[PDB]
Amino acid sequence: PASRNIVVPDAVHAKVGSPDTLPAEILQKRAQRALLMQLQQNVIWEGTVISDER
Amino acid sequence: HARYRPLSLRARQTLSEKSDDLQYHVVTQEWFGERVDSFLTCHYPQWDYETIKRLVQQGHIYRYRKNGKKKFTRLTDRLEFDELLVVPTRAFWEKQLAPPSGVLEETDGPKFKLSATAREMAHNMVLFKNEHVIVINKPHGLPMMPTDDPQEMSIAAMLPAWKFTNVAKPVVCHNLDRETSGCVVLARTRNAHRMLGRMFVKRVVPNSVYWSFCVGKPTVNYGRVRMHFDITRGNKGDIIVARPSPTKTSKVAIAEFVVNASALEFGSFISFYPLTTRRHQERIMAAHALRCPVLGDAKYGGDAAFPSSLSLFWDPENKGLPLHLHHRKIQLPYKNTAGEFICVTAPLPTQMEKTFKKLGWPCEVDDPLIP
Repeated sequence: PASRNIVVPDAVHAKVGSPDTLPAEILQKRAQRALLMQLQQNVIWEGTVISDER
Repeated sequence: HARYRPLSLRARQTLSEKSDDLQYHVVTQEWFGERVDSFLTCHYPQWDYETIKRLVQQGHIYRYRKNGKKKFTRLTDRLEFDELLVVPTRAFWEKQLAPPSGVLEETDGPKFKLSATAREMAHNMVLFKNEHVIVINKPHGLPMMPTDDPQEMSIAAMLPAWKFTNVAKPVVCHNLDRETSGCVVLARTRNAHRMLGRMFVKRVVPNSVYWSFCVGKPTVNYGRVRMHFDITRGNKGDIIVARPSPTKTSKVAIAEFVVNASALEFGSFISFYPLTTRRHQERIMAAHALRCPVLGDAKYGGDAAFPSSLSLFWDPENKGLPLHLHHRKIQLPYKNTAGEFICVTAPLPTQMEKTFKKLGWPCEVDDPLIP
């Protein structure tokens, strides 16, 4: 039993760029960057071009 | 400016005596009885009385009575006949290592335009205001000082927005993290800022509270947390080593935590009363000392601050969850008509309000631990 070897296929392993693989700090930082940019668009800030819609 | 080294008292005295950039005003018959402050005001119109008092009281300006020693005088002391008054010069302040008082220098900077929408946002943000201080509800995502990216919004940038009927804009007395919301204090005047700066240094009596929603429940309801931080520079970020025992280069971080109400071993509502100021003391103490990370803290409780327990309320996969930490009930020295000190509170942010409502706990409640 123990002597028997097991080969894990690469399919089960999560993708390198997946949010699960990425640490939570990076995801939170990107979300907060998006929120700050949204706030800057909502309230007219200097150097902010309104290139979006809605 | 640069080229100013830290000087001991003996070093400062030695530099002052060695420097040749001194002006000696003789006290003649006409200026015999005139007071020191009036004499300096008449002889230095460009300087301000603040600079005059700072120099006189810190010893940069003195008088020589032919006595073989330099007398250090008060602003209210009268002059004498045939005595010199020694005052430094721009050369004395610039071309040597002795730094000047932070007023006499003529440094200046440009301004920056603000939009009407930004001004209205600032006005709505303001919570409390008097002739001396303002307390504003700094939001969650907004930063305090300029970020590593120059093109970003900041409380420092918006400061001119709440320059109500004053020539000079207020000055932030203390700073908050980019993820934490709640009360932040601005001094209207420079004297008010100097007087109020003594509040935010390390203290033994708490004067403000932090309401936090922490994943998990600490083993004890109320207690004290003490951790020594050894913040050091790293590749891009900064490393924060926390230890229980002191160290030569370490700085202490002390808080009093009270578990106001804990749902179960899964989540808890805590109030932190800090006795010291450090980079991320509340978050670090909640994550490590209490082993209960804040519900939105991914910098320390990564993948643990976002629990599957509250999947019904918050999506565990939404890493953008705002930090469930909120500065509240800042106590100010100024009193009110009733004789009690002013405790400015800030309404809970949207996420914390939602969590409290879903758990059934009330949101608007007075914290008696901060009178």
